[PDB]
Amino acid sequence: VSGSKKTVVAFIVMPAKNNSFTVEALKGQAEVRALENTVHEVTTSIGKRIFDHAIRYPHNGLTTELPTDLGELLKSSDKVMLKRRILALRRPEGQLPPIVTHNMVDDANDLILNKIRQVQLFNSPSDRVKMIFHPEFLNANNPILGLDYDEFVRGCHLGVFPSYYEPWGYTPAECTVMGVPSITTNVSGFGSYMEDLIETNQAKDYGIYIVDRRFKAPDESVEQLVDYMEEFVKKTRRQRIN
Amino acid sequence: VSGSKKTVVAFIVMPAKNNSFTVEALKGQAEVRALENTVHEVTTSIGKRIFDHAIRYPHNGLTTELPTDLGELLKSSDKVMLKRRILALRRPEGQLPPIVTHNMVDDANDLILNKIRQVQL
Amino acid sequence: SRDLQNHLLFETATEVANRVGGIYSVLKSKAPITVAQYKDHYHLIGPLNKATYQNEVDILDWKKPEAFSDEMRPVQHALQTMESRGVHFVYGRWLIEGAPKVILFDLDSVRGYSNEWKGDLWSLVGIPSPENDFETNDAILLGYTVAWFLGEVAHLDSQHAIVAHFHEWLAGVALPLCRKRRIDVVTIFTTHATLLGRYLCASGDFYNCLESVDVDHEAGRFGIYHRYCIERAAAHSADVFTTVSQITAFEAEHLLKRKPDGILPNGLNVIKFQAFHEFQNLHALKKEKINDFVRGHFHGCFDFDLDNTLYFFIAGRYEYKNKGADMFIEALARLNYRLKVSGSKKTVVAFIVMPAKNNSFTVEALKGQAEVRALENTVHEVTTSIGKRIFDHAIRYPHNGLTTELPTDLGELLKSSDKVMLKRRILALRRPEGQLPPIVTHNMVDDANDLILNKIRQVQLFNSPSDRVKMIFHPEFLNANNPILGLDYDEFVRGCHLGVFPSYYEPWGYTPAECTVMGVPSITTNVSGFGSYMEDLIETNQAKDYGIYIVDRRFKAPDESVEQLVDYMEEFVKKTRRQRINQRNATEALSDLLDWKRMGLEYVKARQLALRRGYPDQFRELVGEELNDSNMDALA
Ligand SMILES: O=c1ccn([C@@H]2O[C@H](COP(=O)(O)O)[C@@H](O)[C@H]2O)c(=O)[nH]1
Ligand SMILES: O=c1ccn([C@@H]2O[C@H](COP(=O)(O)O)[C@@H](O)[C@H]2O)c(=O)[nH]1
Ligand SMILES: O=P(O)(O)OC[C@H]1O[C@H](O)[C@H](O)[C@@H](O)[C@@H]1O
Ligand SMILES: [Ba+2]
Ligand SMILES: [Ba+2]
Repeated sequence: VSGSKKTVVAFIVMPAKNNSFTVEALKGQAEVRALENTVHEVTTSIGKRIFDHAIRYPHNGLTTELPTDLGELLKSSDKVMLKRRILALRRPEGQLPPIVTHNMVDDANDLILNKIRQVQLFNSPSDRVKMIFHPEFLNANNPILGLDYDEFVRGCHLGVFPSYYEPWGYTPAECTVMGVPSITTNVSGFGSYMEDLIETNQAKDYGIYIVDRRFKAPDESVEQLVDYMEEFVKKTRRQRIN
Repeated sequence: VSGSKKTVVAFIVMPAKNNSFTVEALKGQAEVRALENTVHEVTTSIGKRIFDHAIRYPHNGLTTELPTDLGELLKSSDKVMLKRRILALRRPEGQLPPIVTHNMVDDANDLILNKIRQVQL
Repeated sequence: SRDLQNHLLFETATEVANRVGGIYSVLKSKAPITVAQYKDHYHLIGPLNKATYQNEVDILDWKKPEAFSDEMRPVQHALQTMESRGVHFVYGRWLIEGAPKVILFDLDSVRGYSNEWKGDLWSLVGIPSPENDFETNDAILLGYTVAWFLGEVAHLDSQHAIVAHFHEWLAGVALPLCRKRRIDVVTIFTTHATLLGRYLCASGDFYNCLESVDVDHEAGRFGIYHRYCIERAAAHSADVFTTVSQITAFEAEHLLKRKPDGILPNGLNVIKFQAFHEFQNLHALKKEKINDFVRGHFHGCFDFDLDNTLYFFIAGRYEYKNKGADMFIEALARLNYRLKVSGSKKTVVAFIVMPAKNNSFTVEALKGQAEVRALENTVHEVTTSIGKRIFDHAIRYPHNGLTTELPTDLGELLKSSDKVMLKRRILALRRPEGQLPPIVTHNMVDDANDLILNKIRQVQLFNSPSDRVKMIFHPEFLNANNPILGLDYDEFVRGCHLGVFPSYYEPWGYTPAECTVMGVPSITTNVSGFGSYMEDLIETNQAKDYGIYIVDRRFKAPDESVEQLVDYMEEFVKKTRRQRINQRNATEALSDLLDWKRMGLEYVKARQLALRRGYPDQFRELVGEELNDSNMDALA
């Protein structure tokens, strides 16, 4: 609606019975690797040629200090192999970037997945919000995403843990310690404790977003949460950092 | 005379009383390295740019699979560096490259030099 | 009659399309901030540099009807009025950020009028002019051409109120001509130094007795009377009179005999970062390169640990006394004793970057960095063999009788070949018995007579292993094209820890100012332009926590100044990394105060107090009343 150019990848890290990773997410990553490797070879070839031109100038009728036409740097067998890499990257007609990383055991009756489909966030070029459900605890040995949970946390921009029953919740707290801003509910123990210690409108400048899940309807809550989420998506880099 | 395009570089490795390498020769090799290195910083940016184009095509309106204008790959901050490198390499007006890599002790009497000098190589 | 709101601005100095001094860079960085306000109401004026202007100036067609708008037509007519006299001049734009619009008068197309004007000044003001002085002649020619210009515009344009800013005694010839000819513009004069101030400091006690010096006797003593006259006139003839700093403002009152209305401090075009803390990361990176250099320079004499070494620099024009190298080298010799006495575990490399007559780097320097490269390469070759071997052990375990997960014994990873080449490498580093890491990186034209090398010798700093203070003198401006320390000056400064500029005559000095902007702490003096300005904005014990150390060179014996400087250096050395980091963040905060985006409001207060004295009523009409007259700070 607002015509925003931002995007939001949104991750779900929760353990669910599974048979390890999908051959799609594994093959995918491997194919992106092959491309980088190839880009390295091709930039090495460029380097030789850039460098040679640079050394030989002005001699042998070179008129410019630098190459000016990309055909001097990029060649036949270069473009040939590079395209092969782009080819093996492209996915089947109208096939769309999954919402699971793993082969679920009971994908049919899975609440998270069933909810996503019900909301129809299937990751389409037009969707400004993407969904990736990782049904496994994060460990830096996992072949598609080699991060330990906490490392990942450091990497993310915002932590959304809109709880109903959560007597403390280390999750939003850990998050706060790694200096990541979080959305938590006033019915979560942590959220409760933080709601008290600072005035509520202030706590938004401290990345502590408390949603009212108590003195508000289960559809006023959801709106307050989007009021938060969308406020965050408005912030600049300068603002995100500070 | 035969208008050959070939070249012979001819070494003479024979000990003689010297004062180590000339500041020349030494500068020489260092300036060529600053180029070598910079050209690697650059190729690396280019690497990013090729990779990004290659990753997203056909989307965002990339009609060619690979970049086509050199300009898509080479920013002026790149150019400006490589241009500085190339200036550092430029010999003074009319100074040809040296017949010797050392400060000789008795340069004016050296049998070999005086001989190269005589045949004007 | 004339509108003070929509008003024009005309800035004039010598240093316009040509770099002739410190003035050049002030105007250059200021354009961005001024053009953003005036847009095309702002015009700069200077002499046409026949040689180098072809590069600097974006030459434009001033004849077009599009070349201006409607309200900016008075210029169009007044420019052709000069072409209707045969006066050649180049118009267009300066190829710098903010793209300011320039009028650069060719003084060749006005040369014949000299003998008429040279006498005219001798009768109108009373200024003698020996014509051997290529420079005073070129100043008069400018003064008059500019007056002949500004007079013809104040007549043509009657809507805008016109303001004329003049920088230095060279471009201030036209200022008494704005008084006696009584043109209807407002004039400001800014002097960046005093002609007397320079010459008096060349031999000598300046700051204690310039209250009691005969202004007329000294100018004739140095043969700089004919020059001093144009400066003296210019200071009084102008509505507003200003220097760049407090300490200069004080000396201009006694040597140019008039109190300044205020201060126009030298701001900078501060480059800013998305991340505030990028400057911290930047340091990290640059320091790594200084290290790279330092290893090369102490090769085979490497006893100290870098992760516990503090770079210190001095830098700028070679003016041994004025810049205070003498105090820097003295103090350093002292600090070295202290550190030895106090049994400190720290070291201090102290660079000195001042251009001197040299025949380029020494074979030593080169070989040094050449060898450290070869080591580095061989090391790298060795570690991939190791890598091959660690990896294989990793992937084989527990098979083939590997009891441990990883290798346990180095002999598994290092082989004979690896050990041999490494050892050969280290031998290349190792230096002749009792040779010491040099105090200099270049072959000097006159090493015996060099002042800096004398001093370093006299205090016996030779980078002996037992000295806590080492000294390197790089007698040449930095530059990323360097073989040995390939950095641009600014990149160096970031990478440092403490700039140390104990000046004795410095009207301003951007050297410590740039320093702070990059987030590096600096020692300076209460007699420095910037130094005095800084002891003004902060309480002194407060200022130390902002990385600004001010040495009193004004109410103290030179020896005590020296001792106080040692103190600051000692105070700093003792800091922990946490503390050093914090204080660097602190000093960066100060950055904004030295920005044109703030030092530039002072050029606003100076401009409006010129629009206060020139048309005293129309301003009293516009604001509602008249405000205090005798100050720049009293007006706003
Ligand atoms: O991939 C993960 C995700 C979470 N946790 C940890 O497991 C706990 C689960 O959160 P909760 O169920 O206690 O809220 C948290 O404290 C968090 O630190 C992990 O070790 N790995
Ligand atoms: O290696 C250097 C040292 C200084 N400077 C610059 O030259 C000027 C000399 O200092 P000063 O004499 O103007 O104080 C300073 O503005 C400084 O930025 C350089 O460009 N390179
Ligand atoms: O040079 P020093 O004062 O020891 O500063 C050392 C510090 O430099 C910067 O702040 C870097 O970002 C830090 O990683 C490093 O610890
Ligand atoms: Ba305006
Ligand atoms: Ba004060």
